[PDB]
Amino acid sequence: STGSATTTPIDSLDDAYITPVQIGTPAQTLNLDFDTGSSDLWVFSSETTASEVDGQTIYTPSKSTTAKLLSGATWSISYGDGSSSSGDVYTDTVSVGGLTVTGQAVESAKKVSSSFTEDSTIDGLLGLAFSTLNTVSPTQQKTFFDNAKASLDSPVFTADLGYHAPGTYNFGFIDTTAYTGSITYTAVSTKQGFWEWTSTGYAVGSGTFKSTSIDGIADTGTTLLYLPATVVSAYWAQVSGAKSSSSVGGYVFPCSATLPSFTFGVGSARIVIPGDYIDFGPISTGSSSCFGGIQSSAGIGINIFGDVALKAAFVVFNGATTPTLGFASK
Repeated sequence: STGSATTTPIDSLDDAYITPVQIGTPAQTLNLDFDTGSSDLWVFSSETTASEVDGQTIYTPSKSTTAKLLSGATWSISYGDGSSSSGDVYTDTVSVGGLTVTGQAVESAKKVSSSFTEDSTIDGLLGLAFSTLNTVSPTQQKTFFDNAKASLDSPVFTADLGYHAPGTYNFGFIDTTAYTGSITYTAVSTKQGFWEWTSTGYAVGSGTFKSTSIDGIADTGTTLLYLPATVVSAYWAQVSGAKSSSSVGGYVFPCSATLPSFTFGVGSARIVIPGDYIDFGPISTGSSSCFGGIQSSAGIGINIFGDVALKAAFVVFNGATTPTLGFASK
């Protein structure tokens, strides 16, 4: 089997991407944030505290003939940005882009933090990291990809995120028309439950490539590119007036700037992030200070190849017995 679904930016900055997902019978379509940095499929629901719902579409298990309470199971998750959610669990039928999983754990939110409430466009998350990170207790549950895997033509999914445009998540096949040149594959460590890999270096603009190992995670659920302070300082030093602002929470730059590209290494291959992808616009409405799309990972504890990096590539998440990651230009 295969699936193919379009993913759409939630706003003009590509802060996140939503993908329609069919849950239950008859189908209830929710727009979920596909997140390769976590492993829970959770939704706003009829059980979510009413004051914490503001415009989201909810899953109502009582209206699904295929929903079953997973008795005794609860979940609770906290994300890198400080947001969180928690609740109980149903199993139900879940379909993405024509690919159907029966008996998928659908984690129903009883509580969500402010960031989720305030984002009316995201109806929940669909985790695509390794199932070892799944938070369901006392019986850990599998991700949608893990459940689908054996039925897929090939045990892979691909992320093809757009810059200020829709893109695609495919399951079970590699669309050879969606990228240019060849795909370069690189080793993955699953030790921390992430799609963790080691970049071979970087360049700033038209500068020379610096060969250096940068361990980090491919994370579709993180907006920005978070890299070591050394690398990030080297990037922003090429932008007149750029500075790190503790008051704002990272590097800012004059909105009048033309940003240089940033290149990262995948083996002997190179992925170029155009300068425009690194512009996250005014820090507040009407400001002439703009927020940078490359930020320091210092104090996160991990480097994160978030959407800024991933949207510059066609990315293969190969979930074969020995998983790997592939990157192609596009």
